[PDB]
Amino acid sequence: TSGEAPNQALLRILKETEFKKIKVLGSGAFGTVYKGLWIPEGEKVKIPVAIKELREATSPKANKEILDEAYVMASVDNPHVCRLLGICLTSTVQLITQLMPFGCLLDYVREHKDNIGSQYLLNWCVQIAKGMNYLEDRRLVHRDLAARNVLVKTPQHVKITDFGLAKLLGAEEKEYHAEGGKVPIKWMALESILHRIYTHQSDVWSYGVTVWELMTFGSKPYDGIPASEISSILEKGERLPQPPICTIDVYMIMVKCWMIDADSRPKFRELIIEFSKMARDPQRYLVIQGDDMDDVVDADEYLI
Ligand SMILES: COc1cc2ncnc3c2cc1OCCOCCOCCOc1ccc(Cl)cc1N3
Repeated sequence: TSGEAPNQALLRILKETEFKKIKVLGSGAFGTVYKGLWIPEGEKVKIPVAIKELREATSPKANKEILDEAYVMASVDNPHVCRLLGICLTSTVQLITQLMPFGCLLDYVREHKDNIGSQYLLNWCVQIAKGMNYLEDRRLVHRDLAARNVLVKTPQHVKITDFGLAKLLGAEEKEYHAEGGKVPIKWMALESILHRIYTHQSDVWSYGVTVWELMTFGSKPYDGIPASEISSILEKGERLPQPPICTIDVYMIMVKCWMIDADSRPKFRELIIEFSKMARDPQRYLVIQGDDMDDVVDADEYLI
């Protein structure tokens, strides 16, 4: 191959018979996420799943985006990345993925802030750095890393999801150039705002904002600031403030992800090392007051 490696991920087409929706987890304008049970026919297993369905197939552009997402989700495999189990084509395109029962990490930290200690926070930081580093290996720029897009399998185990903006860099490319469409401005590197240039180092900036979300127990970045005003305030030198529980050691890691020169920001592989060292003595780096279901198989244990 004159360039990249053949993507031999498998795309599993699942029968609608094989799974049963249980509850709505959430509805948007473009569709709904359900929780359900998948039961591969020949297997004596029931697998808890989230089922993400496009509301109405009457939007070829939409069907094209959700299939782009499924391509990406089908091609990743890492303990800290959400992988696609299969798709269902019935009338509405449905993505089937492993159910992450505690939901997204942003709502988790807001709901349980009075019971979240430094060990958890720094461990999450390690696990997200691991997921992102693995995506960097796969030459994949996420473009929407945020605490809303980290899911909670258990309080000890989180994974990166929402690959709807993710782009695959080529072997001869280093940057992605996008063209319109709503983008999460308050998580975007300055180069992404100004020139719509995206890089793994652009993702590192987003990682900085995501850590800041966690350390503030789900605070909104630049709360009350118009998204249009963000470009200018970031040029002037302004950054997110030091969260109360953060030592200078941790806040300085966050600030380095927000260096204007993108190459002098940390590598995800370095963020793994630094937070892992910190997670080894958590109270030195965060200061927090008070520190039939018989055939059910989690998806991480169903491997075909
Ligand atoms: C317990 O609540 C939930 C558990 C889930 N477990 C697995 N997957 C979920 C889940 C969604 C849940 O609540 C909906 C709110 O989510 C917050 C935003 O989500 C970002 C992206 O999420 C996805 C992206 C692609 C696919 Cl195929 C599926 C999901 N969603």
